[PDB]
Amino acid sequence: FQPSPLASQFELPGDFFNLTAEEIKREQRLRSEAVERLSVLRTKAMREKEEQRGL
Amino acid sequence: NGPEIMSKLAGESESNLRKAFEEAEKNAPAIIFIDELDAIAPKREKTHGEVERRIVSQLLTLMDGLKQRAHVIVMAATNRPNSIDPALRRFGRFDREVDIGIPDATGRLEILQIHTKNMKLADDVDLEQVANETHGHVGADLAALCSEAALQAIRKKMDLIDLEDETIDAEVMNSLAVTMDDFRWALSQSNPSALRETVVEVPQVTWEDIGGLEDVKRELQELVQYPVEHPDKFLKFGMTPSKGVLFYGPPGCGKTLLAKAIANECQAN
Ligand SMILES: Nc1ncnc2c1ncn2[C@@H]1O[C@H](COP(=O)(O)OP(=O)(O)O)[C@@H](O)[C@H]1O
Repeated sequence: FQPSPLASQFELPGDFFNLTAEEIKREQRLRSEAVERLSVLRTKAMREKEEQRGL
Repeated sequence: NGPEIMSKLAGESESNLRKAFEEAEKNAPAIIFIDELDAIAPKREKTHGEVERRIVSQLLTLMDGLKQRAHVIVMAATNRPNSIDPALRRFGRFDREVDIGIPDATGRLEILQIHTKNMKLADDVDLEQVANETHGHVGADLAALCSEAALQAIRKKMDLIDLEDETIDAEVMNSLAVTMDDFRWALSQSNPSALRETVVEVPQVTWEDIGGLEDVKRELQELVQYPVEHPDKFLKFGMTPSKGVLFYGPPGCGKTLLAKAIANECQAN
């Protein structure tokens, strides 16, 4: 294949960097869930059931 | 408020306290409210400072001056009725007090209803369920729940319609309703500010909630209601009503329901 220098020339919309209510609430929910997951008292079997989902 | 007066230099704290009383007389009828009373007038035997002992003396004399300052009532708030210098509670001065405590389940629902007067609620919103779940919450926390649930509904819908400005069309505002998911979200974010303190309330337990013990339920009514429902018979026969009863036996048999059930029927705390 031959790359074309023109593929790297693109200008973003001005509103690109303005995050929505769903994007901001999603991140804050994940922050609360991440702290909760670190606090959870669970056995190795429950830990593996989640980790194994990516294999 | 205590801490603001105490933040002043010696002489400034006393002058500022006196001014408030002089202004109240000029503007009578007037009410002077002193917040954090234990901070402005802590127990003298519990401190070392001369200024703190002096400001207590200044408040004590200003309270006594209320016999001359017509139509002026002084109110104060503290966290604990026994955390203030006892002199303030002597005859005259602060001769009345009222225990506000913590709202009960009914009051918590009332607070949620008050802080939703203007809010459009969806059919799935159930504030009674919230009031029962919000154990340990006070009005400051329930107000936060209402405002936070409103914001979540506003950000989901209105923030995708309106500009970042101070003026919104009335129709857009009226089209925004708050769902139960927004109240549940706020509930998970809020944390009760008064969870450890004991809450006193009229219980909702009734006699129909207790299985068995039919004779005990009646006996409590005789012990608690009869002395005031039929006082002429107790006087006629020279009977001295009992002041209380002790229960004993295995745990988990309904002892808590027995005391609550009679309190419920009697509408007592
Ligand atoms: N006689 C009963 N009838 C109905 N429910 C009961 C009875 N006894 C106990 N319970 C249930 O058991 C729970 C615990 O009762 P309680 O009197 O608080 O036990 P404890 O001895 O631990 O105080 C109550 O919430 C009540 O619902």
